Amino acid sequence: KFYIREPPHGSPDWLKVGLTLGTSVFLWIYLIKQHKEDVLEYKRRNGLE
Amino acid sequence: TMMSGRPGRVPLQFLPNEARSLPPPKLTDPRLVYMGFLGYCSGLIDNAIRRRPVVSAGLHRQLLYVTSFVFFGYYLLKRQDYMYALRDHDMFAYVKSHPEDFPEKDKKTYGEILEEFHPVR
Amino acid sequence: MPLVYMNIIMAFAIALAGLLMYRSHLMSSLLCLEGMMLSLFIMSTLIILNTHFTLANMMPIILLVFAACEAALGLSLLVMVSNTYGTDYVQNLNLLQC
Amino acid sequence: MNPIIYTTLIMTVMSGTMLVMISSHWLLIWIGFEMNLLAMIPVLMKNFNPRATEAATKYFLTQATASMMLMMAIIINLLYSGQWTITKMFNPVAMTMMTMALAMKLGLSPFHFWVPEVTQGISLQAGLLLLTWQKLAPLSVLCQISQSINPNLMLTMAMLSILIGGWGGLNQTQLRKIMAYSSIAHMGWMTAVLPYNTTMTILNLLIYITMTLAMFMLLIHSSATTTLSLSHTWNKMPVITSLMMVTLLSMGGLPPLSGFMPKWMIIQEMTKNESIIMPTLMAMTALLNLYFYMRLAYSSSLTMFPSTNNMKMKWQFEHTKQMKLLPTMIVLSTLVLPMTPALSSLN
Amino acid sequence: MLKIIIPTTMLLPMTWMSKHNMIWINATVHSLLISLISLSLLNQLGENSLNFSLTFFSDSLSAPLLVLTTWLLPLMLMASQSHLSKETTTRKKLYITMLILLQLFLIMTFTATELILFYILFEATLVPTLIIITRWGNQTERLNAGLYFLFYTLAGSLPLLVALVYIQNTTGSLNFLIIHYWSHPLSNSWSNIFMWLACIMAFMVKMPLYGLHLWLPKAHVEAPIAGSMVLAAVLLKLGGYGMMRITTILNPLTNYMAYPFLMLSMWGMIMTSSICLRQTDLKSLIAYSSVSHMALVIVAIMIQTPWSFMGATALMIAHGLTSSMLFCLANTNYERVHSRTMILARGLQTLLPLMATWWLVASLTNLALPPSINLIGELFIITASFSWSNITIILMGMNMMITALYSLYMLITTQRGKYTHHINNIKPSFTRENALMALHILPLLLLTLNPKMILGPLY
Amino acid sequence: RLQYGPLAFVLGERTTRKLTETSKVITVDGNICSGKGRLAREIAEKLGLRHFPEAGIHYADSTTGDGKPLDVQLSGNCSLEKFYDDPKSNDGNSYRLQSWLYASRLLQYADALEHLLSTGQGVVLERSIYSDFVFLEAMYRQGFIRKQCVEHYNEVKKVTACEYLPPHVVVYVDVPVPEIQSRIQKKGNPHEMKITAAYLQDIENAYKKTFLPEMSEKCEVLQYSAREAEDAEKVVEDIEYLKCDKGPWPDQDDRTFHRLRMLVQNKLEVLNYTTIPVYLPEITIGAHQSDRVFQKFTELPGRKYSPGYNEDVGDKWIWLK
Ligand SMILES: CCCCCCCCCCCCCCCCCC(=O)OC[C@H](COP(=O)([O-])OCC(O)COP(=O)([O-])OC[C@@H](COC(=O)CCCCCCCCCCCCCCCCC)OC(=O)CCCCCCCCCCCCCCCCC)OC(=O)CCCCCCCCCCCCCCCCC
Ligand SMILES: CCCCCCCCCCCCCCCCC[C@@H](O)O[C@H](CO[C@H](O)CCCCCCCCCCCCCCC)COP(=O)(O)OCC[N+](C)(C)C
Ligand SMILES: CCCCCCCCCCCCCCCCCC(=O)OC[C@H](COP(=O)(O)OCCN)OC(=O)CCCCCCCCCCCCCCCCC
Ligand SMILES: Nc1ncnc2c1ncn2[C@@H]1O[C@H](COP(=O)(O)OP(=O)(O)O)[C@@H](O)[C@H]1O
Repeated sequence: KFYIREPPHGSPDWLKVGLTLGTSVFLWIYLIKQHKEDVLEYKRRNGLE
Repeated sequence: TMMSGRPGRVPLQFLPNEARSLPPPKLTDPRLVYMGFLGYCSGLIDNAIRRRPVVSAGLHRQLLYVTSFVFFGYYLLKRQDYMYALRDHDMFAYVKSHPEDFPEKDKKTYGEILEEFHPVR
Repeated sequence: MPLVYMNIIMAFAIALAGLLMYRSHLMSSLLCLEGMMLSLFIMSTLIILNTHFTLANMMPIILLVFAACEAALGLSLLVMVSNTYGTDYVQNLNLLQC
Repeated sequence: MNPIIYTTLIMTVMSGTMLVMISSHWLLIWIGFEMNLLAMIPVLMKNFNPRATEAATKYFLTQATASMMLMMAIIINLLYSGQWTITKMFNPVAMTMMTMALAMKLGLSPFHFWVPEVTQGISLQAGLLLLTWQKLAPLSVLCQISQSINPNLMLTMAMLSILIGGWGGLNQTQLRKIMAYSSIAHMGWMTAVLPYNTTMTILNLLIYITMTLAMFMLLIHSSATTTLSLSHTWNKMPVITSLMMVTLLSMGGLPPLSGFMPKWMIIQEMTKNESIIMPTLMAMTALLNLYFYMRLAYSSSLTMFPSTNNMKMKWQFEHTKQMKLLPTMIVLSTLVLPMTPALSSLN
Repeated sequence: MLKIIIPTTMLLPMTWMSKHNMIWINATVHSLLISLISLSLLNQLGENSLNFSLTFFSDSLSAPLLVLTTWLLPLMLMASQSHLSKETTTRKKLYITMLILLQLFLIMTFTATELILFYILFEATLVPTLIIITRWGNQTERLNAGLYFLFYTLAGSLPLLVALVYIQNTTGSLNFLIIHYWSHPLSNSWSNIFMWLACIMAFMVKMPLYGLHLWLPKAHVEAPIAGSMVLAAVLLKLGGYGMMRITTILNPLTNYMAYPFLMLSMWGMIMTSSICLRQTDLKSLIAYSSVSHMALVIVAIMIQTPWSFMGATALMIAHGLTSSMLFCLANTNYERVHSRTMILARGLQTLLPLMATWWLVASLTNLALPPSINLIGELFIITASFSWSNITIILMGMNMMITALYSLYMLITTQRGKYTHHINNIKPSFTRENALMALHILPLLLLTLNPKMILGPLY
Repeated sequence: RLQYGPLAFVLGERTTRKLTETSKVITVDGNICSGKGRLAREIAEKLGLRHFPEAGIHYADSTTGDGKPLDVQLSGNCSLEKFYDDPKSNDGNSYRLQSWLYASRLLQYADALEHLLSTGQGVVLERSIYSDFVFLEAMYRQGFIRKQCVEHYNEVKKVTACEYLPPHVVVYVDVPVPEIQSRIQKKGNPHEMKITAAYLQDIENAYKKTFLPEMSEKCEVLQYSAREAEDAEKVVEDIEYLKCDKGPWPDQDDRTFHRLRMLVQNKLEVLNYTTIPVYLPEITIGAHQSDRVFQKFTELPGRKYSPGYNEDVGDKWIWLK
């Protein structure tokens, strides 16, 4: 212990850390799925594949 | 307002169904990479303002910055591409339907075109 | 247009000129502001009654409602200014400069 | 003021603006204006002092006069057409009344004095909300009625706004008055491009809102309301001064910063319609805005002014409240020039 | 061009991530490597330019300027590490960052293929320069100098922006290749006169033109050594490059509109040489010499003949190198005695021999001494002006005489004579300073050996 | 919630509900070298209140970082011993010390109010910002400071102390000046032995003629001599049997208490007007000295980053914090 008073950010807010990581992962997987669906729909509509 | 009030336009629709026929932006698009760069810069500025180690602290927060910027950038690029495609479609259709306004012109070669010569001396 | 509309529009213009030309009191300006909405009410109801726009007859009432909302706002600001300075003179509202 | 009352008044201001921006009826648009003003007065008077009371009184007088003129224009338009829908106005006199009323609401010259006076009177949060939101609504109305705007009147008021903003900002020393004159100049630019491309008007509005939010939040963070108060910030948090310097450079229109994009697009659009004298004069007059931005930047960041002795205690302590979206606003107001073709998405 | 653009954008994170004592070493080493890589652009074609992509292209006019910029960066690093010893680590890194940003903007400026992208970049170069001047300058007048520099350049350049967007609306494209192939004559009308004026006046302020030049002494005197080096070596060449580029579309109106500018340039060349004769400040003397040489380049571009363009390019490169060397020498003297007055320190030849040699060589190149590229460019410009008219030779001869006079006067005042008695803090020259002077001077003589590399596309 | 603010207020945390009617602010005052410290200790321990020793230099050091004090060059740049030795210095040390002490007392008062409002426990301060001006008047009437210094002090005191609630109880210990000098001599500290008699008389005049008449109108004022102050039982008994309803504390509500707690929990807004650009030669510090001292302060061990993010003091999980 160094600080006379406990710092507000003494230990990581694990709830916030988990929410942040989960939100990032969810957004990334959603973006990947959305891109795949967009490519498939574009190819189907243009009659390419 | 040029393209506002265009026939068949659904209000408050970020992307209509007719935009699904266009090629979606590649995930490695330079514009998407620039959106990610903007997100990373925002994270660094956040660390600097809150007086944390700029490059070390808040890795989860920086990752969320980058991911959010890339997400919104992807959707923004889709809308931008759709609007430009719509403009090109309308311009081509109008030129096709107004031939008296956009007439083909006979092409004269430079052997037949007379241009004045101004010497440099 | 009949002369009646001319008189109503002239009255509105007179009330507008009264508001833009302060003399000493803020209360007189508020009275001029209330007169403008009276003229607007009269003009709107004259127009609506003449064309038998039946559903528009509720418009002058909403006009009156927001008129007296503005009057309430002005009276509140006037009492605060009077509490601060002792009088409702517009000359005392000079702390802020352009 | 109770937090619940404050948040419901803010919600009422936003509801009035949204009613203005979604209504298809002139009476409902006027109702939205009235609701916005009524809920906006206490927000100005939140921190009670004679200056705030005077600023709120002047704001109320100006906005009430503008609303009276606007309702007169609506009634006159109804008289000659019998139409309530917000479209091209069918009477030139009604259109001129509407244009002058909306210019008075926006603070366009020669209806500008109330803007610096009120901004100096009210606090930093109140000034931020005032500038941003109260520019947001009347501009939407003008964009809706754009096709009947008198180009001569609109461009005259816009050029007057640019000139007056430049000169006032040149003279001022108070940060809130400087921000007010900056707002006047930017409104001038927007309304100048208004009769040609409402898309360019909206783009300028968005970039101006981003830059103003970043600047006002930096001022709130550093708790500086004068030039000399801002001159001590290098000794407590030198990063804030650097960010303020780059934001000020952006607001002056220097490339490749974000503030160059609206000026560039507006000049291009105006030149497409065979306007050259107006874009050249508008571009040259912005040098006054850049001069007083640069004069403000010299005191804050590029030079070190003398400090005091209690700044040591201020060093020992740390900033508690966290500004929301300040890094995002600072990035968006300086590094979005490569993303220019998104204005088609904005279209 | 990305093989040169990306290494600079990697100089940025490397500088910010390196240790507190390795910043100068890393920046210098990798700047030299980038310069070596950029040397490969000198292999140009005889027919057309090097079209890398839709965005960047290189020509015989762009290539030497890029090489000069990339070679100039490490020299600025050496001078900066001389005068910024007591700065904090963050401020040292910010200084290096401003230099790196300036180099990146200059590279993209010279390689831009559109006039509008060229405008955006060449206006973006102002921000790092203004920050450097008004932040790391020594004296009080740095603020006024920054204001003068900024507002002169912007008042010049805004009508250029209006004219460029107008030209794009009129013709359909601002691409340099398209506007060269689809060029059409400019009729003699007031509208065309004012378009010509807008473009030319922007670049003339950037040159600078005589009567539009006060910002140059103000900024060059009051900027730090790196700022003075970049301002004279490269930033004055943006105006010449722009004029050599835009005048494609301004004919035949240039034949009639060039008279006021030619008269201003010639008479102001004479006037600034005469001013150099009676200067009490060394930095001001060097700045006015820069004004004279750039006036000569303006004359070359305005007369606009194939022999004048080669002279213009050669003189631009030679002046960049020579002015950078002169500023470095004056800065070393200033670091000795903490004053800019010319007559304060004397006898520096008997106190510092090798620096006296460097002063002699730099002053010999400052005047047109054959077969230096300075003389090559000046002689080509003089010959083209003689073919233009036969009194230009009178004006050029007067200018050459006065140039020799003031160069040798500066050398004699600073170096020869008896040393000042009370100045006893003149320590022996550093290996860093000597290496800086050598790196300034040796490439100039190598260019003299191979002169076809800096004569432009018209060669 | 999890941190006091508007969200906690709308959730329902109310200061009046938190208070227990025994939450009082008590300030002990007296001349130099009196028994006010021991009397305050006794009152705080008997009533169960929290004791706040007199805020000297380095109080801000004690409340921030580690409790250990910092170097005088980095905390205060002023010396009480040097003030005693050479009161009329040519470097403005007297007024630098006075302004720093006023800022420290303001910070301590903010801390005491924050503790009382967040806990409901009363506080006993050994001196307050309302008693600090007596030393300023003693300095001014003895010629140690200047009229410009007095005016700057008055401006800062106005714009700062106008925003805080006055103490409930003001306990003044009246000791004659010759007794003060005798006690000072007995203590044997040379620096305070250098104190002149005219200086001690001016403090007593300021207390008697200004401070006590000014605070008598607000709330209760109790005065004791040395003998009465020695018996703290009667003092605590007198405090426990005080009837008063004319103070601003009864007039306070939950909204005003919320505003006050928001003000006092933010220490930078507390000190906001202590550094105003009034360029007195005494307090103004040049650009170069300011930069050098700020660099040194950042080079201090646990001061470069925020408290939770200093790696050299043993903070882990920084990359996830
Ligand atoms: C990196 C290149 C960037 C290029 C431009 C791009 C846009 C900007 C970058 C984004 C924002 C960066 C963060 C900003 C705040 C930084 C604060 C700071 O101290 O930073 C030090 C920090 C490390 O220090 P620390 O130990 O954490 O904390 C030290 C304290 O902060 C020490 O605190 P202190 O109390 O000592 O601070 C005092 C200092 C504080 O001064 C500052 O904080 C200055 C920096 C912030 C100013 C505003 C930045 C720009 C914001 C956007 C505006 C537009 C930008 C473009 C403008 C173009 C025209 C100029 O104040 C002064 O020195 C005042 C005198 C100077 C004032 C006048 C000059 C102002 C210049 C403003 C413009 C600068 C633009 C370039 C960016 C420079 C910074 C990176 O270093 C960095 O943040 C370096 C940048 C990040 C590097 C990431 C590397 C990742 C790994 C390698 C990746 C490789 C490439 C990827 C592909 C994979 C390949 C394998
Ligand atoms: C089966 C049901 C499925 C439903 C799926 C949802 C359908 C869409 C729902 C949309 C959300 C619900 C409504 C909430 C508000 C909608 C706002 C948005 O979606 O609307 C669009 C609006 O989109 C935005 O305008 C585009 C936002 C662009 C943001 C960036 C601006 C570009 C700046 C340039 C530089 C960029 C720098 C980088 C930026 C990060 C189009 O609306 P529109 O009716 O037509 O507008 C009328 C007004 N006009 C005509 C004057 C325009
Ligand atoms: C549409 C949504 C817009 C934004 C709404 C939210 C705004 C308020 C929240 C951000 C406040 C400022 C950022 C700094 C926060 C510091 C405190 C902290 O530790 O925050 C942690 C937080 C992650 O926590 P978490 O609750 O998980 O967030 C995701 C939601 N579950 O980490 C963060 O919050 C940091 C990352 C935030 C997201 C990126 C920044 C916003 C911009 C998103 C992309 C859009 C860009 C253009 C914006 C304008 C046009 C729309
Ligand atoms: N405003 C002030 N100006 C100068 N000195 C002060 C000030 N406030 C307190 N002091 C000094 O701080 C010390 C406070 O302790 P004191 O009042 O003597 O009680 P104790 O007898 O318990 O030490 C005194 O020596 C006094 O000189």
